[PDB]
Amino acid sequence: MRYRKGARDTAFLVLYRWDLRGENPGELFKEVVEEKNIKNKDAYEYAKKLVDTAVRHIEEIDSIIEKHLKGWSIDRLGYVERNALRLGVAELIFLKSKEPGRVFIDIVDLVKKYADEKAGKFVNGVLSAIYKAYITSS
Amino acid sequence: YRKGARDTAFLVLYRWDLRGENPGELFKEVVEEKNIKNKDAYEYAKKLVDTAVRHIEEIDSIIEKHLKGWSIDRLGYVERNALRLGVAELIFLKSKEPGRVFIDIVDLVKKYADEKAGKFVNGVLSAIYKAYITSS
Amino acid sequence: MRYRKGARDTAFLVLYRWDLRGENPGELFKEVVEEKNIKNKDAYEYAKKLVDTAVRHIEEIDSIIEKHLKGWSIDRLGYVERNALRLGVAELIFLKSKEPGRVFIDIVDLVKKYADEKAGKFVNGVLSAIYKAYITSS
Amino acid sequence: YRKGARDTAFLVLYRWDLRGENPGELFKEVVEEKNIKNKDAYEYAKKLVDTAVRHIEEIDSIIEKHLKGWSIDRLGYVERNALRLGVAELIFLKSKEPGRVFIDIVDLVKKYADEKAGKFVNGVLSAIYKAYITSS
Amino acid sequence: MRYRKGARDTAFLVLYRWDLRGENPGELFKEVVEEKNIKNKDAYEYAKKLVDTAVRHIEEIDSIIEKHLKGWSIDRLGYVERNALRLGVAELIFLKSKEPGRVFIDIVDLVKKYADEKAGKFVNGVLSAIYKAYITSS
Amino acid sequence: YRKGARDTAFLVLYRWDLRGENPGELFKEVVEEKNIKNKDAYEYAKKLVDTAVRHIEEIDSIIEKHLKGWSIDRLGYVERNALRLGVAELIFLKSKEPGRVFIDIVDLVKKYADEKAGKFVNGVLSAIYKAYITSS
Amino acid sequence: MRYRKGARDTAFLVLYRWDLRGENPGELFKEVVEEKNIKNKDAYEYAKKLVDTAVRHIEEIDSIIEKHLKGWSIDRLGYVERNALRLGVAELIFLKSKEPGRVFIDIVDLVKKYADEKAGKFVNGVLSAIYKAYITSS
Amino acid sequence: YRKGARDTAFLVLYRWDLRGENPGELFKEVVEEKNIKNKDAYEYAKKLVDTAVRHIEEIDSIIEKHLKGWSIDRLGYVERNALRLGVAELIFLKSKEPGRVFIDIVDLVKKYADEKAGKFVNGVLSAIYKAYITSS
RNA sequence: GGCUCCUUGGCA
RNA sequence: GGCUCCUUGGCA
RNA sequence: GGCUCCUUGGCA
RNA sequence: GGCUCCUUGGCA
RNA sequence: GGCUCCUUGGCA
RNA sequence: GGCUCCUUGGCA
RNA sequence: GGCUCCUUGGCA
RNA sequence: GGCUCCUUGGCA
RNA sequence: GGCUCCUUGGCA
RNA sequence: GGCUCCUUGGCA
RNA sequence: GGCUCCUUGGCA
RNA sequence: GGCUCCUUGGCA
RNA sequence: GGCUCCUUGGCA
RNA sequence: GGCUCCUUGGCA
RNA sequence: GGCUCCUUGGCA
RNA sequence: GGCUCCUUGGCA
RNA sequence: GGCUCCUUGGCA
RNA sequence: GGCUCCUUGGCA
RNA sequence: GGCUCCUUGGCA
RNA sequence: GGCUCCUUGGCA
Repeated sequence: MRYRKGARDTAFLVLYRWDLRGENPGELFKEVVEEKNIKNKDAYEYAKKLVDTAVRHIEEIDSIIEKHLKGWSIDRLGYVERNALRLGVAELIFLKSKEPGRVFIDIVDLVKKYADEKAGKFVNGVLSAIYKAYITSS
Repeated sequence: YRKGARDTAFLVLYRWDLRGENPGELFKEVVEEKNIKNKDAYEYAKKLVDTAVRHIEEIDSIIEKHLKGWSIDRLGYVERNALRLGVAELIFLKSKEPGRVFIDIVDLVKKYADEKAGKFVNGVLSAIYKAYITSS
Repeated sequence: MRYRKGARDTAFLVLYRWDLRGENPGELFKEVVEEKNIKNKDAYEYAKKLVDTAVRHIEEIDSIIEKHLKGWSIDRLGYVERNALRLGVAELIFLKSKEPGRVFIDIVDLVKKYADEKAGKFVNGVLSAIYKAYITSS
Repeated sequence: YRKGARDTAFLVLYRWDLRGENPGELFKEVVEEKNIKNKDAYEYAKKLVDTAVRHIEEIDSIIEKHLKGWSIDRLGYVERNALRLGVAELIFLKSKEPGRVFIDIVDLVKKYADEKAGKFVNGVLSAIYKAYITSS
Repeated sequence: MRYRKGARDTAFLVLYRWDLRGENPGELFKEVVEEKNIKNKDAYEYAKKLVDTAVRHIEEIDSIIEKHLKGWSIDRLGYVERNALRLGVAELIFLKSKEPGRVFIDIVDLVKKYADEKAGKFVNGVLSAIYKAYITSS
Repeated sequence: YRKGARDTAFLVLYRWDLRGENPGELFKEVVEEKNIKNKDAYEYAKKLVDTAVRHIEEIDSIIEKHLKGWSIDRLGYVERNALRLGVAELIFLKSKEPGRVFIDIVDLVKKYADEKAGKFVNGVLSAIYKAYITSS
Repeated sequence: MRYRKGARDTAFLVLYRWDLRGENPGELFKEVVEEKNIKNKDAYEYAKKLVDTAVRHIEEIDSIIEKHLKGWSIDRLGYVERNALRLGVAELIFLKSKEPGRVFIDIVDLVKKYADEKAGKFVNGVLSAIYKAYITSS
Repeated sequence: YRKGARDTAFLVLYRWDLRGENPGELFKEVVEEKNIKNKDAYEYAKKLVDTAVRHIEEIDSIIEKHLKGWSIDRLGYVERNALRLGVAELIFLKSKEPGRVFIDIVDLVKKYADEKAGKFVNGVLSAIYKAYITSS
């Protein structure tokens, strides 16, 4: 239902700081949850599942997105762009979201919010290409 | 352009006193998070953090002297680090705009804590500066 | 025999419309006969005799029923109640029906049919009182 | 509650066009015969009859125009009077429920005459209304 | 017959206000009857009998319901819940309703209406337990 | 959130002027009956009732002055108490949203009585407020 | 949008030096652009179009302004006044500016800046008369 | 009034050495651009330019001698022409205010180029003048 | 050198 | 060593 | 970037 | 979204 | 909802 | 038509 | 007879 | 009527 | 109308 | 305009 | 001193 | 000080 | 002292 | 909570 | 509940 | 020969 | 055909 | 799509 | 954005 | 920018 957006925001913060600060994912999860004053169970558990599905499988995801960068190493992107793409790939593919378009909207929203419009368009294009590659992979 | 630099430096010093890691990496992190564009803000904030880190023990002594008997370790991270930054710029960088420094610092205190801590930091800073004037 | 009920129905319609519409009794008789598709001679002639015995003697009848209304003017009743009482008095008294109870049953039936149950009980009571007054001159 | 009112009004108009007496007395007669209980049915039917009687000649003209050349006097009493009522309510009372008016009227035609007259009255009424739409 | 529901509603209002406002039961009965525009005799008299059977016997009833609250004092419930339970016990037990299920339906309906769903479920459970205790008192 | 508070206060004042019991208990009763959830509505309505009860005689005087010669005791409970509440909030609480107060009050009058009383209360309230503007 | 003022300044320099130094318009354009450190494309192209529209049509313009000098030969004016009037006529008439008043403000500003107040008033009056003559063909 | 005349003359000589056109026309252009009002400034600057143009080759020789082996064609236009003007006024016009000439010239060098060229021109000019003193 | 001041050059 | 006003030019 | 005025759309 | 409002309903 | 009075269907 | 119910319709 | 909620539409 | 979010262009 | 900004000059 | 530090003038 | 016309700073 | 204004800090 | 827009978070 | 769209049932 | 309707009845 | 009411079922 | 009450889940 | 709401921030 | 009250600047 | 002053600079 509705908790999904908040869960995605939390997960994005956790991944962003995990990449940037190199701190433990669980500890950063505690930090983000405490500072955001998260209470409701669904959002908490969904965010935890998102973060866990992002951390486990991280390299597979990195490879997946690095395939669509046209030979460009993933460190050549922005922190926001990169991590948001990671979360997006995790949710869309690894958890097989039944609401792909919704995930697109929310993710792109997060990218616009934390970075800017152009980053949003970039992430949108890349992730769209990735999902187009995924859906017809079967 | 100095205000944002002061906010930066404050956050960096805060994370240093909290986590305990290397100030440079923390600086990189804070800079990355707030998206610092302007060059002067970067340079300035960096100079602030460096100045604070080099003189840190002397700064702590100067602050503790005006704490009215308190141990500096017992202050809140916000008050303590804001006082650190304030003393750093006012004394060791010899800021030619002390009033503005007081402004920015106290405002920072009121942002990340209650105004109750704001007037306190203002008072301690005032005492420290008044002592610094008659020092030399 | 059997034609009596139909004759009574026809006569009742004729009287009801005579009182209500103020139209000529003979013309209304033609109307009712034509619209009911009456054919059989006995019913036709019996209905005609009923209507004629109702029209001639009408005021005498009105007085008779008005005696049993306990001072109440006859216009204070319903059209159905009034006219049915008129027909009933005509048949019972003026033609001296040899089948009084039968006339009662049929008349009360007509009253229930064209108005309602309570009107039927009312007409029944009134007409019964009238006939009780009529039979004992002895 | 409108249906019974329409049946009432139809019977009244019919007896008016037939006998030729005063519409009010006829209305009283019809009301007495069918035993009208509800107030709204009475009021409504009365308004219908009044509206029809006031505008009667104009109504006859409007109807006759769509008769395809026929004289309105040559129509059956049922068809003619039902058309009268229909035109009265649809046009002069500006009914906001035209479809329902068509329904009730045509049904009335099918009750007191064959459906053969029903489709006819439906057609004439449809033509009249379609003309009324583009009138103003 | 049908007047029972209305009677129960009236009685419930009277009890609710009797408990809340502390005003005289008869006066409040007059108030509720006047404001609801109650006319029909059966509803009036039935409501009066319900209220009277509720007021007289009130403490006995209170004890009865307080037995099933598992040691919980009756003032710990809501006004609606409490008073509706009082009326329910009065009707089911003291007047020995021959239509227990009907009383259940109507009472629970009143509880849902004046409070909420959960209050309805609560009252339902409690009253059901009470009636289960009553029927096998034989 | 103010509207429900005004309805509350109105009902409370009404029951006070009617029964004559203690306003606090009546307030508890009304609050219990309407199931007030929100805190601000409770607090507000309570402040309204208190303000009205404290200043009640002065309020009655102010209202009676604009009644055009009538005795305030001769007004309907609805009109009288609604005027009481209106004057209380508009004058003694110095409401910064007078138009909205007029709205809510007049609406309350139209709910528990005819609109005929509504325009009247609106007029009296308008006169009172216009007088209050030029008072100080 | 905003580039217009800068374009007008550049054009004015080019015309002033074209009249004074007699050097090639394109070369002087290169000089002014290089020395002003002009980069943004809109300003560059707009200035180029202004200069080109001034050079081509130059004699027509000269005649136009010479009509409003009341028989006075155009060489009797100042360099600033003359050339600014040329640019003004070019922009207002030949390019048909949709922002005439704006052009007036900027041109008069340039005249005040490079010469003095009185020159500004003079140019203002003359150019205003010219535009008044231009706008009314009917 | 001499300073502006020197700036004028410098610009004129510069444009001469750059473009290669006739010094008189260039003088007219520069005078027109800077809006020279005062008569003495005009006359003076004109005398400076004329004196420089007449003696130009001798001036170039004198300058080149003190260049420490450099070709005069390899100097920046600013340094070269400022030196030209300086030598012209100091030597051929026999200025009675040499210090002031040094001032104005060096300042002109610092305006249209970096001070790095300023000290250089000052040095060369000093050498040239010191040589001129012992010449006769 | 004890007063009131003014113009002005270089310079952190 | 720190500013004021303003001009031109580059971008949010 | 911030404020504000229209204007072409999709709106709440 | 959201007030006044001339009009027709829907649910209870 | 609540209130006033009358039908229909079906079950005893 | 003695009398209970279920589901609906219309109604001041 | 009197309420709660809500939809469409006519006008500012 | 008042309030407002975006979007296509042009302004203070 | 404003503000910041990457550059270069005139005035105090 | 302030201002740090060396100057040059010159007025009552 | 006197005379002709233009700046700068600061105060209303 | 009589006009047109702009930037901006603290504050109920 | 009363708002606008928006972000996050808790619930109907 | 309000509107609305499907969907699994019991329905009127 | 509730219209059209191809079909079979029931009651009167 | 023609009406009132009502049940089941075929189709939108 | 149109209207509608609840209920199991998923949406704007 | 909306509204209210228990919390905390950015913009005007 | 409004706004109460003390300010600082600065433009024609 | 309406208009008064104070102190200076340059100038036929």
